[PDB]
Amino acid sequence: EYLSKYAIDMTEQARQGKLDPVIGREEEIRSTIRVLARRIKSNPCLIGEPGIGKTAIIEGVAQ
Amino acid sequence: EYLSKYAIDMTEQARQGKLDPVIGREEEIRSTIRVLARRIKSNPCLIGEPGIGKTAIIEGVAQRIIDDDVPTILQGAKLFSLDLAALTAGAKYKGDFEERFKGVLKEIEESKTLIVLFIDEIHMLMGNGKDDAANILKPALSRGQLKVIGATTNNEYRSIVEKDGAFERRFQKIEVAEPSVRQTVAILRGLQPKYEIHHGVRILDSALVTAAQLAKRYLPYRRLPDSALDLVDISCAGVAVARDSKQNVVDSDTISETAARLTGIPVKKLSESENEKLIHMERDLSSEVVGQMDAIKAVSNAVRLSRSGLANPRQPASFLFLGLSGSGKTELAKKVAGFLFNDEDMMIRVDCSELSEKYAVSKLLGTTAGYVGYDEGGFLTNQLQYKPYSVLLFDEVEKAHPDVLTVMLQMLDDGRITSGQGKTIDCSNCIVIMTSNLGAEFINSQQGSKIQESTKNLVMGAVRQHFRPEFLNRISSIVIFNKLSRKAIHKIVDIRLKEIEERFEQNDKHYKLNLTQEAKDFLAKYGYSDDMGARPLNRLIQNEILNKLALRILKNEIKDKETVNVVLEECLEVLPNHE
Amino acid sequence: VLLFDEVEKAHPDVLTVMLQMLDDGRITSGQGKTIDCSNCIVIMTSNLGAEFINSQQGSKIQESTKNLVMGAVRQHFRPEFLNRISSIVIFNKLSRKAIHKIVDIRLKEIEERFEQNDKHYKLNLTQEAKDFLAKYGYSDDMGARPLNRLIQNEILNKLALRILKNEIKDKETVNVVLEECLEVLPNHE
Ligand SMILES: Nc1ncnc2c1ncn2[C@@H]1O[C@H](COP(=O)(O)OP(=O)(O)OP(O)(O)=S)[C@@H](O)[C@H]1O
Ligand SMILES: Nc1ncnc2c1ncn2[C@@H]1O[C@H](COP(=O)(O)OP(=O)(O)OP(O)(O)=S)[C@@H](O)[C@H]1O
Ligand SMILES: Nc1ncnc2c1ncn2[C@@H]1O[C@H](COP(=O)(O)OP(=O)(O)OP(O)(O)=S)[C@@H](O)[C@H]1O
Repeated sequence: EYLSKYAIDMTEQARQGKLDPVIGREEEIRSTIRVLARRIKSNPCLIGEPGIGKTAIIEGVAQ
Repeated sequence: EYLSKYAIDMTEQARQGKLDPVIGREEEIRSTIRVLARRIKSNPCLIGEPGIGKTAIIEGVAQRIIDDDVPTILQGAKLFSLDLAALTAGAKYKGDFEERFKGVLKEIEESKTLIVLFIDEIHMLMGNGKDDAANILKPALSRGQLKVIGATTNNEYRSIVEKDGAFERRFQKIEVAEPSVRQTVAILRGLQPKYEIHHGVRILDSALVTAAQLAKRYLPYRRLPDSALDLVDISCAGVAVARDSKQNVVDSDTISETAARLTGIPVKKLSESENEKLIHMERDLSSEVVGQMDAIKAVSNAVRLSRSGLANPRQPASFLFLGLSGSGKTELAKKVAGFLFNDEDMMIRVDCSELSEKYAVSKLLGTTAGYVGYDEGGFLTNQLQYKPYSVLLFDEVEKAHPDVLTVMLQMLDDGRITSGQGKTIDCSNCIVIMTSNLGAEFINSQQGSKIQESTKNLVMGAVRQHFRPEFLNRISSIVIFNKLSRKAIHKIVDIRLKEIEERFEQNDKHYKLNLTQEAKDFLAKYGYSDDMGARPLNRLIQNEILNKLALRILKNEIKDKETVNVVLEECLEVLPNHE
Repeated sequence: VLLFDEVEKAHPDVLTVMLQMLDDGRITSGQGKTIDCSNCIVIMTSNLGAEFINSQQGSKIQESTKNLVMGAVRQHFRPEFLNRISSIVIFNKLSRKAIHKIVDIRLKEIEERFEQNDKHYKLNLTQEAKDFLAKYGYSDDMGARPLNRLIQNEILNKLALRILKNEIKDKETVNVVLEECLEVLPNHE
């Protein structure tokens, strides 16, 4: 329910190989992950140019 | 009971240790209490910038209650946080949601201790422009009953309540002050054990100090309580991440490093192992820009001060590069961006020559509210806001209207360039390079290679007669470029030829060149013209070498590995021949 | 407290806002609601006196200079504005006397702002470097600001380099080596 209706399980899509592999971006991945590892306000946000790989970063997180 | 569905018992959470202990803010908590202790309209609201800590005050209220620091009047009390859900759980069946809300109020006044209700995000109380707002807290506030406490920002408050009117009467505004760095550090120390527990790490006292001061210097858009905590917690997380990745302590350098990861400011990477590249920045820049050593040194020094932390926190580097066209004023600046970012395109180029009086400021800052287009920021907010460590380049500043230069005065001192909408950019972390040709009339005195005295002074004269003193006074350094002497030309030729090879995307465009003395000499003599600086070399190469190459390529007289031959002029070798 | 950096660049519409601010400061916002800021402090600045004070004829503003400056002020702003200002003050120029005191202050300021002062200034200025900075940095017609440039150029750049080279571990040696002396800070370790 709810989440299963209004959201995509990105993790499973990654498991299924439906998402592109992500190449490099280790520093950005580490930063994102590090923020998620925070206790309070663990909410990173990817800010940048229109199309530089922000989806790719999140897919990288799933992978 | 509606409170069991729609509200959180803040005092329970305080009792359970789920809320952070409050540090400082003694007057604000006392003020809050004095208002709650009122008999009539006892309804304070904490107002202040987001990131200030006003929620922490509310947590403080809960803590004061748990430990009875609360005056007799309010000791027999409970604190609940009302969710929006009381109303936002669905309005299906008009009026039901208002009834749930009233239901909550009945429970609050009815006997069971002085239940005080906390309203988070009080802007929601505005309802649909009054109308649907009904009696949100009407009779409550009008009788000093059903006491509430709330919190919101100035930005919100400015509309919501000021637009409502009724809520201003009913609520008592209290400002919550942003803490000083001193106070900020105290907060961090108070929360230190929470973070040590949160991540299984120790925090160095110096680290706590560092985050607070560091945050003030590099996180200008976020208030100190938050910013300092963001740095401490992210640093602690970094250590925890490292632990799982495969030292359990945060130090000042952990913080500085991470801050750089979040702010983009390389200074705080503390890249001591790379000091050799920085130390030899002069050398590296000289591999592209020939001569002009004083300019190169001026830059290297500015960068070094920044990287050492010594550069004044409020003083963007600021330069005027003066000289004849072709002197490398622009090229140096680009090369610097090259060096600093390994990317010349990092630079925020501003065509400052395209700045007549009436428009210039809107191209840089953008317009205020009302006027067509609100992408405020034009070039500078829109770029400086994201790249605080960037290099600004204002090509031909002498042509910029004095009015915009007036604006540049803010930028050039304290970095307080503000957007059209009133937001402060805070670009003191940047480097600002401006260029002009004002000294051309004196560089054309031909008084030496290294510009000689008198000539330099006459140039300074031209500058002083062009820009207002207040502008010039904000320039860190005024640099006059050197005349490109024959020896400079020889060195330049070596460099330009290399670039030609770097522009060769494919291996059918490739020189062996040959004539490394003959062509070098030819080109050096022909490009040795004060009147164009290094620039005619670009024309020499194109006209004597590349135009011909283009034809040889079209005629398939070249496959790869090209040779230049001497003509009594230059020409190219035919390798294959129409193959 | 408000600061208007070059209030003189204001167009009459702003100056009108300021007329209200300075006398019955019930400033009406665009929203339509007033502010009422009579309890604030309003500090405004202008460069109009530059044409006379740059004569350098006396560091304390002289009466002739004063009147010429105020002339420009009265030409520029309507008197209606000027008549609502509690005081108009023309700042005195930085006599060499002042410069010596300022150099000390600036050097201490540098220490104060130096974050975590592992490296810290010993400021072994001695009278000789005090005079060096105070004397050679006294570009009278630009006020005290050039002192900063001088310090950055002569002291901080060298210091930063020695820091990058790790030739300094802490503290900060100072001396004068011999305007051609360029002060020049010594090595450390
Ligand atoms: N490092 C990377 N590894 C793999 N694919 C990448 C990488 N960076 C970018 N991409 C490509 O970027 C494409 C999707 O781009 P996005 O990340 O959505 O662009 P964007 O940054 O989301 O821009 P928006 O916000 O969606 S316009 C994918 O098709 C990826 O192949
Ligand atoms: N003085 C303080 N004492 C204890 N904790 C504090 C203090 N100041 C900040 N904090 C911590 O950092 C946060 C301060 O931010 P909050 O007050 O929650 O956010 P805020 O000020 O409400 O901004 P909004 O409007 O709710 S985003 C708190 O959540 C505490 O964890
Ligand atoms: N000192 C130098 N060393 C190497 N190349 C140089 C040098 N000076 C100029 N150039 C060449 O000059 C070209 C770029 O022109 P610039 O010299 O920047 O003109 P500029 O005067 O710097 O910018 P302006 O003021 O609009 S001409 C590049 O192709 C550089 O290679």
